[PDB]
Amino acid sequence: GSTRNGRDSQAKRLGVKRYEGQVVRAGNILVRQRGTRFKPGKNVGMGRDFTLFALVDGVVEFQDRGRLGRYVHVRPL
Amino acid sequence: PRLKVKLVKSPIGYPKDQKAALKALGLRRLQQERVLEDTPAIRGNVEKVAHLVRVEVVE
RNA sequence: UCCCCCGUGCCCAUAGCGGCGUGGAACCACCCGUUCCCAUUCCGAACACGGAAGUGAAACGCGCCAGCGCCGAUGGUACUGGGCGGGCGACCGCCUGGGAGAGUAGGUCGGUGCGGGGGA
RNA sequence: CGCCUCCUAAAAGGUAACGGAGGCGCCCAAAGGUCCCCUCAGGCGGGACGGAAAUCCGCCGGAGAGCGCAAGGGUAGAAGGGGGCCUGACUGCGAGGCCUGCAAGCCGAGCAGGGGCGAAAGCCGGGCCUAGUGAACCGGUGGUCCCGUGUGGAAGGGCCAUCGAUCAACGGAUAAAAGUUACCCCGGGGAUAACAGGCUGAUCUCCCCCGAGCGUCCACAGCGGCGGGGAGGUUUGGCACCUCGAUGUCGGCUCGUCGCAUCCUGGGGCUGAAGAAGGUCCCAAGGGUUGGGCUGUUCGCCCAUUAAAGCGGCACGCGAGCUG
RNA sequence: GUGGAGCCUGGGAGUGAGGGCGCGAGCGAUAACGUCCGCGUCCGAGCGCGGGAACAACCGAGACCGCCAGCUAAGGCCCCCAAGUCUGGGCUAAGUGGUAAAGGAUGUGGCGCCGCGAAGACAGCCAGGAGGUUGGCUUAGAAGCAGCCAUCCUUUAAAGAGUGCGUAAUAGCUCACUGGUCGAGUGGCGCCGCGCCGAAAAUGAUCGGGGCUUAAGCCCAGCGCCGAAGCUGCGGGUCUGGGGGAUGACCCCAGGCGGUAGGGGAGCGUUCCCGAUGCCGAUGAAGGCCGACCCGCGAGGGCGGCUGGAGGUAAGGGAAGUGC
RNA sequence: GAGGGGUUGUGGCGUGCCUAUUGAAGCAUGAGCCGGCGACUCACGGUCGUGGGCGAGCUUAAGCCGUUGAGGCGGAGGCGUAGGGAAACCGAGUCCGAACAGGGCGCAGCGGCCGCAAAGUCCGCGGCCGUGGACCCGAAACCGGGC
Ligand SMILES: CC(=O)[C@H]1O[C@@H](OC2=CCC(/C=C(\C)C(=O)N[C@@H]3[C@H](O)[C@@H](O)[C@H]4OCO[C@H]4[C@@H]3O)=CC2=O)[C@@H](O)[C@@H]1O
Ligand SMILES: NC(=[NH2+])NCCC[C@H](N)C(=O)O
Ligand SMILES: [Mg+2]
Ligand SMILES: [Mg+2]
Ligand SMILES: [Mg+2]
Ligand SMILES: [Mg+2]
Ligand SMILES: [Mg+2]
Ligand SMILES: [Mg+2]
Ligand SMILES: [Mg+2]
Ligand SMILES: [Mg+2]
Ligand SMILES: [Mg+2]
Ligand SMILES: [Mg+2]
Ligand SMILES: [Mg+2]
Ligand SMILES: [Mg+2]
Ligand SMILES: [Mg+2]
Ligand SMILES: [Mg+2]
Ligand SMILES: [Mg+2]
Ligand SMILES: [Mg+2]
Ligand SMILES: [Mg+2]
Ligand SMILES: [Mg+2]
Ligand SMILES: [Mg+2]
Ligand SMILES: [Mg+2]
Ligand SMILES: [Mg+2]
Ligand SMILES: [Mg+2]
Ligand SMILES: [Mg+2]
Ligand SMILES: [Mg+2]
Ligand SMILES: [Mg+2]
Ligand SMILES: [Mg+2]
Ligand SMILES: [Mg+2]
Ligand SMILES: [Mg+2]
Ligand SMILES: [Mg+2]
Ligand SMILES: [Mg+2]
Ligand SMILES: [Mg+2]
Ligand SMILES: [Mg+2]
Ligand SMILES: [Mg+2]
Ligand SMILES: [Mg+2]
Ligand SMILES: [Mg+2]
Ligand SMILES: [Mg+2]
Ligand SMILES: [Mg+2]
Ligand SMILES: [Mg+2]
Ligand SMILES: [Mg+2]
Ligand SMILES: [Mg+2]
Ligand SMILES: [Mg+2]
Ligand SMILES: [Mg+2]
Ligand SMILES: [Mg+2]
Ligand SMILES: [Mg+2]
Ligand SMILES: [Mg+2]
Ligand SMILES: [Mg+2]
Ligand SMILES: [Mg+2]
Ligand SMILES: [Mg+2]
Ligand SMILES: [Mg+2]
Ligand SMILES: [Mg+2]
Ligand SMILES: [Mg+2]
Ligand SMILES: [Mg+2]
Ligand SMILES: [Mg+2]
Ligand SMILES: [Mg+2]
Ligand SMILES: [Mg+2]
Ligand SMILES: [Mg+2]
Ligand SMILES: [Mg+2]
Ligand SMILES: [Mg+2]
Ligand SMILES: [Mg+2]
Ligand SMILES: [Mg+2]
Ligand SMILES: [Mg+2]
Ligand SMILES: [Mg+2]
Ligand SMILES: [Mg+2]
Ligand SMILES: [Mg+2]
Ligand SMILES: [Mg+2]
Ligand SMILES: [Mg+2]
Ligand SMILES: [Mg+2]
Ligand SMILES: [Mg+2]
Ligand SMILES: [Mg+2]
Ligand SMILES: [Mg+2]
Ligand SMILES: [Mg+2]
Ligand SMILES: [Mg+2]
Ligand SMILES: [Mg+2]
Ligand SMILES: [Mg+2]
Ligand SMILES: [Mg+2]
Ligand SMILES: [Mg+2]
Ligand SMILES: [Mg+2]
Ligand SMILES: [Mg+2]
Ligand SMILES: [Mg+2]
Ligand SMILES: [Mg+2]
Ligand SMILES: [Mg+2]
Ligand SMILES: [Mg+2]
Ligand SMILES: [Mg+2]
Ligand SMILES: [Mg+2]
Ligand SMILES: [Mg+2]
Ligand SMILES: [Mg+2]
Ligand SMILES: [Mg+2]
Ligand SMILES: [Mg+2]
Ligand SMILES: [Mg+2]
Ligand SMILES: [Mg+2]
Ligand SMILES: [Mg+2]
Ligand SMILES: [Mg+2]
Ligand SMILES: [Mg+2]
Ligand SMILES: [Mg+2]
Ligand SMILES: [Mg+2]
Ligand SMILES: [Mg+2]
Ligand SMILES: [Mg+2]
Ligand SMILES: [Mg+2]
Ligand SMILES: [Mg+2]
Ligand SMILES: [Mg+2]
Ligand SMILES: [Mg+2]
Ligand SMILES: [Mg+2]
Ligand SMILES: [Mg+2]
Ligand SMILES: [Mg+2]
Ligand SMILES: [Mg+2]
Ligand SMILES: [Mg+2]
Ligand SMILES: [Mg+2]
Ligand SMILES: [Mg+2]
Ligand SMILES: [Mg+2]
Ligand SMILES: [Mg+2]
Ligand SMILES: [Mg+2]
Ligand SMILES: [Mg+2]
Ligand SMILES: [Mg+2]
Ligand SMILES: [Mg+2]
Ligand SMILES: [Mg+2]
Ligand SMILES: [Mg+2]
Ligand SMILES: [Mg+2]
Ligand SMILES: [Mg+2]
Ligand SMILES: [Mg+2]
Ligand SMILES: [Mg+2]
Ligand SMILES: [Mg+2]
Ligand SMILES: [Mg+2]
Ligand SMILES: [Mg+2]
Ligand SMILES: [Mg+2]
Ligand SMILES: [Mg+2]
Ligand SMILES: [Mg+2]
Ligand SMILES: [Mg+2]
Ligand SMILES: [Mg+2]
Ligand SMILES: [Mg+2]
Ligand SMILES: [Mg+2]
Ligand SMILES: [Mg+2]
Ligand SMILES: [Mg+2]
Ligand SMILES: [Mg+2]
Ligand SMILES: [Mg+2]
Ligand SMILES: [Mg+2]
Ligand SMILES: [Mg+2]
Ligand SMILES: [Mg+2]
Ligand SMILES: [Mg+2]
Ligand SMILES: [Mg+2]
Ligand SMILES: [Mg+2]
Ligand SMILES: [Mg+2]
Ligand SMILES: [Mg+2]
Ligand SMILES: [Mg+2]
Ligand SMILES: [Mg+2]
Ligand SMILES: [Mg+2]
Ligand SMILES: [Mg+2]
Ligand SMILES: [Mg+2]
Ligand SMILES: [Mg+2]
Ligand SMILES: [Mg+2]
Ligand SMILES: [Mg+2]
Ligand SMILES: [Mg+2]
Ligand SMILES: [Mg+2]
Ligand SMILES: [Mg+2]
Ligand SMILES: [Mg+2]
Ligand SMILES: [Mg+2]
Ligand SMILES: [Mg+2]
Ligand SMILES: [Mg+2]
Ligand SMILES: [Mg+2]
Ligand SMILES: [Mg+2]
Ligand SMILES: [Mg+2]
Ligand SMILES: [Mg+2]
Ligand SMILES: [Mg+2]
Ligand SMILES: [Mg+2]
Ligand SMILES: [Mg+2]
Ligand SMILES: [Mg+2]
Ligand SMILES: [Mg+2]
Ligand SMILES: [Mg+2]
Ligand SMILES: [Mg+2]
Ligand SMILES: [Mg+2]
Ligand SMILES: [Mg+2]
Ligand SMILES: [Mg+2]
Ligand SMILES: [Mg+2]
Ligand SMILES: [Mg+2]
Ligand SMILES: [Mg+2]
Ligand SMILES: [Mg+2]
Ligand SMILES: [Mg+2]
Ligand SMILES: [Mg+2]
Ligand SMILES: [Mg+2]
Ligand SMILES: [Mg+2]
Ligand SMILES: [Mg+2]
Ligand SMILES: [Mg+2]
Ligand SMILES: [Mg+2]
Ligand SMILES: [Mg+2]
Ligand SMILES: [Mg+2]
Ligand SMILES: [Mg+2]
Ligand SMILES: [Mg+2]
Ligand SMILES: [Mg+2]
Ligand SMILES: [Mg+2]
Ligand SMILES: [Mg+2]
Ligand SMILES: [Mg+2]
Ligand SMILES: [Mg+2]
Ligand SMILES: [Mg+2]
Ligand SMILES: [Mg+2]
Ligand SMILES: [Mg+2]
Ligand SMILES: [Mg+2]
Ligand SMILES: [Mg+2]
Ligand SMILES: [Mg+2]
Ligand SMILES: [Mg+2]
Ligand SMILES: [Mg+2]
Ligand SMILES: [Mg+2]
Ligand SMILES: [Mg+2]
Ligand SMILES: [Mg+2]
Ligand SMILES: [Mg+2]
Ligand SMILES: [Mg+2]
Ligand SMILES: [Mg+2]
Ligand SMILES: [Mg+2]
Ligand SMILES: [Mg+2]
Ligand SMILES: [Mg+2]
Ligand SMILES: [Mg+2]
Ligand SMILES: [Mg+2]
Ligand SMILES: [Mg+2]
Ligand SMILES: [Mg+2]
Ligand SMILES: [Mg+2]
Ligand SMILES: [Mg+2]
Ligand SMILES: [Mg+2]
Ligand SMILES: [Mg+2]
Ligand SMILES: [Mg+2]
Ligand SMILES: [Mg+2]
Ligand SMILES: [Mg+2]
Ligand SMILES: [Mg+2]
Ligand SMILES: [Mg+2]
Ligand SMILES: [Mg+2]
Ligand SMILES: [Mg+2]
Ligand SMILES: [Mg+2]
Ligand SMILES: [Mg+2]
Ligand SMILES: [Mg+2]
Ligand SMILES: [Mg+2]
Ligand SMILES: [Mg+2]
Ligand SMILES: [Mg+2]
Ligand SMILES: [Mg+2]
Ligand SMILES: [Mg+2]
Ligand SMILES: [Mg+2]
Ligand SMILES: [Mg+2]
Ligand SMILES: [Mg+2]
Ligand SMILES: [Mg+2]
Ligand SMILES: [Mg+2]
Ligand SMILES: [Mg+2]
Ligand SMILES: [Mg+2]
Ligand SMILES: [Mg+2]
Ligand SMILES: [Mg+2]
Ligand SMILES: [Mg+2]
Ligand SMILES: [Mg+2]
Ligand SMILES: [Mg+2]
Ligand SMILES: [Mg+2]
Ligand SMILES: [Mg+2]
Ligand SMILES: [Mg+2]
Ligand SMILES: [Mg+2]
Ligand SMILES: [Mg+2]
Ligand SMILES: [Mg+2]
Ligand SMILES: [Mg+2]
Ligand SMILES: [Mg+2]
Ligand SMILES: [Mg+2]
Ligand SMILES: [Mg+2]
Ligand SMILES: [Mg+2]
Ligand SMILES: [Mg+2]
Ligand SMILES: [Mg+2]
Ligand SMILES: [Mg+2]
Ligand SMILES: [Mg+2]
Ligand SMILES: [Mg+2]
Ligand SMILES: [Mg+2]
Ligand SMILES: [Mg+2]
Ligand SMILES: [Mg+2]
Ligand SMILES: [Mg+2]
Ligand SMILES: [Mg+2]
Ligand SMILES: [Mg+2]
Ligand SMILES: [Mg+2]
Ligand SMILES: [Mg+2]
Ligand SMILES: [Mg+2]
Ligand SMILES: [Mg+2]
Ligand SMILES: [Mg+2]
Ligand SMILES: [Mg+2]
Ligand SMILES: [Mg+2]
Ligand SMILES: [Mg+2]
Ligand SMILES: [Mg+2]
Ligand SMILES: [Mg+2]
Ligand SMILES: [Mg+2]
Ligand SMILES: [Mg+2]
Ligand SMILES: [Mg+2]
Ligand SMILES: [Mg+2]
Ligand SMILES: [Mg+2]
Ligand SMILES: [Mg+2]
Ligand SMILES: [Mg+2]
Ligand SMILES: [Mg+2]
Ligand SMILES: [Mg+2]
Ligand SMILES: [Mg+2]
Ligand SMILES: [Mg+2]
Ligand SMILES: [Mg+2]
Ligand SMILES: [Mg+2]
Ligand SMILES: [Mg+2]
Ligand SMILES: [Mg+2]
Ligand SMILES: [Mg+2]
Ligand SMILES: [Mg+2]
Ligand SMILES: [Mg+2]
Ligand SMILES: [Mg+2]
Ligand SMILES: [Mg+2]
Ligand SMILES: [Mg+2]
Ligand SMILES: [Mg+2]
Ligand SMILES: [Mg+2]
Ligand SMILES: [Mg+2]
Ligand SMILES: [Mg+2]
Ligand SMILES: [Mg+2]
Ligand SMILES: [Mg+2]
Ligand SMILES: [Mg+2]
Ligand SMILES: [Mg+2]
Ligand SMILES: [Mg+2]
């Protein structure tokens, strides 16, 4: 009587970090994600681990472009 | 146009957010009556605790 | 400001597959060549250059067709936030607000911005 | 026993169990940077040796292939395949954030230095991404030339860089460590086991439903395949709720008392009941229910009888009643 | 949205054994007063109050004090027991109500749905119910009625080579079946309400008791009342806020005032020091014993009577061997 | 002596105290009863808060003189007035750096001259922390010297 399971890894706290309409500053992280569930749009960069982050001060805007994917933009103020 | 709200059933045993609604309306004692302006935000809390409360449209 | 074409976007299949039909003046393509620039793990197929005899066969564009694909109500129901009841339980109901998915009726052989060449 | 992936996880994040499944402790000098080009698996048809599958041709085929390895996410409008030139698998920094008890971990535009690729826009501070890891202390090595015990040196340190961890019990007590105690002791706990009780009833005991089939014939005299529903709380357990500043334990003896699912005696129905004797079910707890051999035994087997030699509960009834 | 809301800095903690319940899952056995998470809640700390017979966490409700006043909540209104032997419609006959399942049943009531019937049904009585056929797989019997790979005729009013019983076979009874007889209903389904059985456990029973049957049970619809420390009336306290008024002078208005670990505030008393070369004291100190008196929320402080017989010590401050 | 004191017949209501616990009247701990003794302190340092003194300053220690319940002197020293850096060192800056870059750590009164209010510091007081047995009582044990 013994279990060969019992393992699991720490949760990674993924997901969107700033929702549409939120005021962000340049460098603010907007999305933590595995792969390109969201794609960087206007004024949004993407780091080696697919993290989306704002390139300028402004306002977050989401856009669903169908087969082109979902995008995150930052509209400057 | 206003709302006369009477607390008629105790919030003991009810979820804390329903206790908070009572506080937003200023209702702190049983059988207490309050007359509040009839706005959507006030009406939102009155409806939240409607099972605790008695409502009457006034003036 | 209308019609055709050529670039280039946007919506993201109501825009696709398939079948048929259509167009070469213009534009586009195939085409004619491989000297020259450039090119093939072999091949001028591609990429590329110089051309202008031909053909809209291929491709592209534009039509028509609902076999497929895609979209899809209304109504009803499941489920449910909040409020209540019932059952020993597995579970089952009522009130108020919300309300699918499947399926049915049906829809669809695209719509539109900007520039350019041509036509009236 | 740390780390990664999925689920559990209740559509933000997070979320436990000795819950359900798998992986890591590496690797790559290209499997890295950039520029350019290319597009799969699979199905059908065609083709010497040649096959289900080697390589070739055509048609269909949006992604089911591939992406070093688990899983997931992502992905051809490339992160997949090929080639050229390369070393950014940079130095000095770093706005702003993610995550978060701390300490860690993570993402990062932009500026300067000197570069790589590109005509350029630009990209490049390793790798599609998430595992591939180890704080201090102590010490090694290269550099720096900062300290140098009256002074000049030197010894020895500091600083920069890098090294030695299955410290894997993976936030890592020491540089260095196994057993035994029925000869045991103290402090504690009913926070936690052994007894009894309790809750539960899987297991146990008993009673039913269904009616295959048996019974020469005939489902039900007596039986009851495969399955189905309960009752009881005497078994073995589950759980850990009162009791560990103590609730004495098996068996016997003594003394009873109760339940009835009845062993006998009394009353019945059915019978595959001729009679006698039985079988099966129903009612019935008033009374009764032997002596002995074996064994600590309960139980059981045996001997001789008997109307019968019932089975259970009472802290497995009863040690301030005895035994031991 | 002005709340014992929120944010910032800092002082002091305690807690890091939880538990029941509802919902959502995992584990367990679609077990546990089981176990492990999530959302909520209550108990913990509300073992304070009403209801639930009794009972931490179910229902009602958040107890500042007082009243021989009023309204309600849950739950109740026949008596124990405060308020209806209240009103109208229905059901149950089981004391069901007042603990259970598969399953079984001419219990009862309300619905639908077939038929068959005055072209005479059902029930009863009355006949008939028949040849092929001791039939075919067939022998060891298989003759309608031990299993099959069959249901066909014939005479008829009517009749299955056959419903059930019987034989080893046969026969026999008798069904579906047709005729006469009476003279209006009869047989079969399905659904809903309420009941019946299935229902055995151990000291004496019981729905909390008594007792209840057009209920004092159950379902539907009402009116009244009773009922808590909830709410109201009256009076008071304290704190906070707002006014007075200017400031703690007191008043008026409003609101808060359950509480374990724990934080904070304000006080009482004990021993001692300054005050004190003072003052109280034999016309009686301290201590003791009474008191139904006065002040204080309280810890306490006065005052009076008795005892006692020599000490005690103010306003205001100081210090600790300070309260069992 | 229209009040009060004692007693208690009947009726209503009603689960000791403490401790420990999720939960006790609990059949869990402790207590026969009474009286007396009985447990959060002190020193030094620290950190906040607070009442005062002084303020770019504040303050003394051991001693010495006096007093005989009189205070005074004593500036050695301590904290503060500058930080940054491992350090050399520089300094309202400094460190990393090639940097004149970027970043880390630093740098700053109300009034009509006098007030006030304030760095800071001294002393009192209070909370809590460190060191001591540090709230009190309690082992089994370990060690030394003897009997
Ligand atoms: C006795 C004490 O001092 C304290 O312990 C508590 O009591 C008891 C503790 C244990 C116990 C039984 C144990 C350990 C056991 O293993 N018992 C089995 C079996 O169950 C038993 O029936 C016998 O079967 C044949 O041999 C026995 C067999 O060993 C019985 C008790 O009564 C407490 O109340 C007392 O104060
Ligand atoms: N309105 C709602 N959210 N209803 C929830 C339905 C759940 C409930 N048990 C029912 O079946 O009725
Ligand atoms: Mg294992
Ligand atoms: Mg697991
Ligand atoms: Mg692990
Ligand atoms: Mg985690
Ligand atoms: Mg986890
Ligand atoms: Mg995870
Ligand atoms: Mg998200
Ligand atoms: Mg990058
Ligand atoms: Mg990458
Ligand atoms: Mg939008
Ligand atoms: Mg945009
Ligand atoms: Mg009301
Ligand atoms: Mg309530
Ligand atoms: Mg309340
Ligand atoms: Mg309640
Ligand atoms: Mg709520
Ligand atoms: Mg909410
Ligand atoms: Mg109230
Ligand atoms: Mg075009
Ligand atoms: Mg546009
Ligand atoms: Mg087409
Ligand atoms: Mg044509
Ligand atoms: Mg065409
Ligand atoms: Mg042409
Ligand atoms: Mg032509
Ligand atoms: Mg050539
Ligand atoms: Mg030439
Ligand atoms: Mg060519
Ligand atoms: Mg070409
Ligand atoms: Mg030509
Ligand atoms: Mg053509
Ligand atoms: Mg083309
Ligand atoms: Mg059409
Ligand atoms: Mg859609
Ligand atoms: Mg649909
Ligand atoms: Mg709808
Ligand atoms: Mg609900
Ligand atoms: Mg429902
Ligand atoms: Mg609804
Ligand atoms: Mg609705
Ligand atoms: Mg849905
Ligand atoms: Mg739909
Ligand atoms: Mg179409
Ligand atoms: Mg277009
Ligand atoms: Mg254009
Ligand atoms: Mg145009
Ligand atoms: Mg034009
Ligand atoms: Mg960790
Ligand atoms: Mg999750
Ligand atoms: Mg999840
Ligand atoms: Mg989640
Ligand atoms: Mg977070
Ligand atoms: Mg384990
Ligand atoms: Mg493993
Ligand atoms: Mg290469
Ligand atoms: Mg192929
Ligand atoms: Mg082939
Ligand atoms: Mg061949
Ligand atoms: Mg082949
Ligand atoms: Mg793949
Ligand atoms: Mg692998
Ligand atoms: Mg490449
Ligand atoms: Mg390359
Ligand atoms: Mg080069
Ligand atoms: Mg930062
Ligand atoms: Mg952090
Ligand atoms: Mg990590
Ligand atoms: Mg550069
Ligand atoms: Mg450069
Ligand atoms: Mg460059
Ligand atoms: Mg160049
Ligand atoms: Mg460049
Ligand atoms: Mg960069
Ligand atoms: Mg890679
Ligand atoms: Mg790569
Ligand atoms: Mg990797
Ligand atoms: Mg690391
Ligand atoms: Mg060490
Ligand atoms: Mg060192
Ligand atoms: Mg050196
Ligand atoms: Mg030197
Ligand atoms: Mg020397
Ligand atoms: Mg020297
Ligand atoms: Mg020399
Ligand atoms: Mg020197
Ligand atoms: Mg030298
Ligand atoms: Mg040296
Ligand atoms: Mg280093
Ligand atoms: Mg080492
Ligand atoms: Mg391992
Ligand atoms: Mg460890
Ligand atoms: Mg270790
Ligand atoms: Mg590790
Ligand atoms: Mg260490
Ligand atoms: Mg070590
Ligand atoms: Mg060593
Ligand atoms: Mg060891
Ligand atoms: Mg060790
Ligand atoms: Mg040992
Ligand atoms: Mg031994
Ligand atoms: Mg031994
Ligand atoms: Mg021995
Ligand atoms: Mg011995
Ligand atoms: Mg001995
Ligand atoms: Mg021995
Ligand atoms: Mg010993
Ligand atoms: Mg002991
Ligand atoms: Mg100990
Ligand atoms: Mg002990
Ligand atoms: Mg126990
Ligand atoms: Mg434990
Ligand atoms: Mg136990
Ligand atoms: Mg035990
Ligand atoms: Mg036990
Ligand atoms: Mg046991
Ligand atoms: Mg046992
Ligand atoms: Mg016992
Ligand atoms: Mg036990
Ligand atoms: Mg017990
Ligand atoms: Mg018992
Ligand atoms: Mg039980
Ligand atoms: Mg059972
Ligand atoms: Mg049972
Ligand atoms: Mg069982
Ligand atoms: Mg039974
Ligand atoms: Mg049967
Ligand atoms: Mg047979
Ligand atoms: Mg028979
Ligand atoms: Mg049979
Ligand atoms: Mg039977
Ligand atoms: Mg059986
Ligand atoms: Mg069963
Ligand atoms: Mg069974
Ligand atoms: Mg039992
Ligand atoms: Mg038992
Ligand atoms: Mg057990
Ligand atoms: Mg047991
Ligand atoms: Mg167990
Ligand atoms: Mg236990
Ligand atoms: Mg226990
Ligand atoms: Mg537990
Ligand atoms: Mg014990
Ligand atoms: Mg004792
Ligand atoms: Mg005891
Ligand atoms: Mg004892
Ligand atoms: Mg035993
Ligand atoms: Mg007995
Ligand atoms: Mg019986
Ligand atoms: Mg008998
Ligand atoms: Mg008999
Ligand atoms: Mg006989
Ligand atoms: Mg016989
Ligand atoms: Mg016979
Ligand atoms: Mg018999
Ligand atoms: Mg019978
Ligand atoms: Mg019978
Ligand atoms: Mg008897
Ligand atoms: Mg008897
Ligand atoms: Mg007997
Ligand atoms: Mg003998
Ligand atoms: Mg003998
Ligand atoms: Mg014997
Ligand atoms: Mg024996
Ligand atoms: Mg013997
Ligand atoms: Mg035996
Ligand atoms: Mg034997
Ligand atoms: Mg005999
Ligand atoms: Mg006999
Ligand atoms: Mg015997
Ligand atoms: Mg027994
Ligand atoms: Mg037992
Ligand atoms: Mg036993
Ligand atoms: Mg016993
Ligand atoms: Mg016994
Ligand atoms: Mg005994
Ligand atoms: Mg004894
Ligand atoms: Mg004994
Ligand atoms: Mg005894
Ligand atoms: Mg005894
Ligand atoms: Mg005794
Ligand atoms: Mg005893
Ligand atoms: Mg004996
Ligand atoms: Mg012995
Ligand atoms: Mg509060
Ligand atoms: Mg608070
Ligand atoms: Mg405030
Ligand atoms: Mg605080
Ligand atoms: Mg404090
Ligand atoms: Mg404190
Ligand atoms: Mg604690
Ligand atoms: Mg603590
Ligand atoms: Mg702990
Ligand atoms: Mg814990
Ligand atoms: Mg616990
Ligand atoms: Mg818990
Ligand atoms: Mg636990
Ligand atoms: Mg629960
Ligand atoms: Mg729960
Ligand atoms: Mg419910
Ligand atoms: Mg449920
Ligand atoms: Mg649940
Ligand atoms: Mg779960
Ligand atoms: Mg069961
Ligand atoms: Mg539990
Ligand atoms: Mg449970
Ligand atoms: Mg459970
Ligand atoms: Mg809870
Ligand atoms: Mg507690
Ligand atoms: Mg409560
Ligand atoms: Mg509470
Ligand atoms: Mg309570
Ligand atoms: Mg209670
Ligand atoms: Mg009470
Ligand atoms: Mg109660
Ligand atoms: Mg009660
Ligand atoms: Mg009662
Ligand atoms: Mg209770
Ligand atoms: Mg309870
Ligand atoms: Mg209150
Ligand atoms: Mg009333
Ligand atoms: Mg009521
Ligand atoms: Mg009653
Ligand atoms: Mg009455
Ligand atoms: Mg009534
Ligand atoms: Mg009546
Ligand atoms: Mg009966
Ligand atoms: Mg009854
Ligand atoms: Mg009964
Ligand atoms: Mg039934
Ligand atoms: Mg039934
Ligand atoms: Mg019936
Ligand atoms: Mg019925
Ligand atoms: Mg036959
Ligand atoms: Mg016959
Ligand atoms: Mg029954
Ligand atoms: Mg009536
Ligand atoms: Mg009342
Ligand atoms: Mg009252
Ligand atoms: Mg009140
Ligand atoms: Mg008042
Ligand atoms: Mg207050
Ligand atoms: Mg007042
Ligand atoms: Mg008041
Ligand atoms: Mg209080
Ligand atoms: Mg205070
Ligand atoms: Mg005092
Ligand atoms: Mg005192
Ligand atoms: Mg003195
Ligand atoms: Mg004096
Ligand atoms: Mg004197
Ligand atoms: Mg005098
Ligand atoms: Mg005298
Ligand atoms: Mg006198
Ligand atoms: Mg005195
Ligand atoms: Mg005295
Ligand atoms: Mg007095
Ligand atoms: Mg005298
Ligand atoms: Mg006196
Ligand atoms: Mg004297
Ligand atoms: Mg005095
Ligand atoms: Mg004084
Ligand atoms: Mg003391
Ligand atoms: Mg009197
Ligand atoms: Mg009295
Ligand atoms: Mg009296
Ligand atoms: Mg009375
Ligand atoms: Mg009592
Ligand atoms: Mg109690
Ligand atoms: Mg007491
Ligand atoms: Mg105690
Ligand atoms: Mg204890
Ligand atoms: Mg305990
Ligand atoms: Mg306990
Ligand atoms: Mg008691
Ligand atoms: Mg007792
Ligand atoms: Mg005890
Ligand atoms: Mg006791
Ligand atoms: Mg204890
Ligand atoms: Mg004693
Ligand atoms: Mg006494
Ligand atoms: Mg005493
Ligand atoms: Mg203290
Ligand atoms: Mg002391
Ligand atoms: Mg001290
Ligand atoms: Mg101090
Ligand atoms: Mg202090
Ligand atoms: Mg101070
Ligand atoms: Mg001063
Ligand atoms: Mg001075
Ligand atoms: Mg010093
Ligand atoms: Mg320094
Ligand atoms: Mg340096
Ligand atoms: Mg700077
Ligand atoms: Mg700064
Ligand atoms: Mg001053
Ligand atoms: Mg000061
Ligand atoms: Mg502290
Ligand atoms: Mg000490
Ligand atoms: Mg000590
Ligand atoms: Mg001490
Ligand atoms: Mg201390
Ligand atoms: Mg000894
Ligand atoms: Mg030792
Ligand atoms: Mg030793
Ligand atoms: Mg010695």
